[PDB]
Amino acid sequence: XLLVTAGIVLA
Amino acid sequence: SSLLSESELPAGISYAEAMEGGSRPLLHPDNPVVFFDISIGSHEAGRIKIELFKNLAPKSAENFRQFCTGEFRQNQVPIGYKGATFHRIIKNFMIQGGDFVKGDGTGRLSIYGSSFPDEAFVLPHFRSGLLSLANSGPDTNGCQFFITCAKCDWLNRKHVVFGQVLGKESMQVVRKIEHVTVDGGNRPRIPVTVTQCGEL
Repeated sequence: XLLVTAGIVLA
Repeated sequence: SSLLSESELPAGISYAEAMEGGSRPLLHPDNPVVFFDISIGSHEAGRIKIELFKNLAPKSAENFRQFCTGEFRQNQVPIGYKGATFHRIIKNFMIQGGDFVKGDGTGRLSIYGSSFPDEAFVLPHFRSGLLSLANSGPDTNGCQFFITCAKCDWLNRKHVVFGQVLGKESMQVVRKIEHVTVDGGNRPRIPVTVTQCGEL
């Protein structure tokens, strides 16, 4: 999907 | 709730106001204004100027600011955004960068230690052109950030919005970055680099 993470980007 | 609704926003942060900005802050007179000069591959794209909302998010602003000026030393070596990249680009959503540690989204370091807590979630992700902290869950801010390319309020209360780009050129550069060709992991096929950065 549309998150803004650092390491394990999720859907 | 500390989160302001879109009708409660302070003066100085509408899209129209930000696009009329120059090199001085609009939200509070003591906010720093920093810049990135951007290259896309071998091609200079232009400069992004950014007001950092020290008045609302001082720790987040100061961390970013020091990484722009090269003021912060790790093991007596200056470290920061010079030469850093935008490693994750999602058209119509946001551009993400600032992983100067690893260049791929796995890196985390701040001027405070490995991470720093979330400040108050005052501003929503209400429009394009906002600077916000990338993280990996509660209280895991480090060096990475994103610039919004659309409204994205599903990020509210999970990421601190701590700045805004200033001036039409800045947004034009953001849009150039947003539209570069990416691989299946949303990593640009040609690097997008901060070749120089600092404080105005």
